[PDB]
Amino acid sequence: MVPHTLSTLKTADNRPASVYLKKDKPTLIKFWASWCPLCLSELGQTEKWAQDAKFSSANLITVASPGFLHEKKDGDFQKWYAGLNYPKLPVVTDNGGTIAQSLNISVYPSWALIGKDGDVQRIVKGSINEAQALALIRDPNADL
Repeated sequence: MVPHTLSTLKTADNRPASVYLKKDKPTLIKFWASWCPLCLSELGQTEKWAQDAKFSSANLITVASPGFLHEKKDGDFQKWYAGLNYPKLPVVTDNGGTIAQSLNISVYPSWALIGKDGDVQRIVKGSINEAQALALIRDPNADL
């Protein structure tokens, strides 16, 4: 109903990741890493999806884990990600992978849909495509 913790999270733009979410629409959390080809090369893709008019029905944002798994350390990842030409890319920082570990995300990329109520909806261990996302949201039982 009101995940205070989810809002406590911060983005790479030193802003509240909560503002990127909506308690009236389902959000989509995608975990990635600078050491991921299928992710780094998919940066732009996600940057557009979160802006896709069709995605307006379901919020879409990513999440990074600085100092976890094999990601850069805090401070650096930000200065490095700020040069990817993606100033409009929603990325929630996780000092130590708090969210990832909480959702059991060891494989990247990854996804996680959260109903408007703020409850879990689905969790995928990979990187879906355009149309894939459309159908994934259009139906509650569309892929897991």
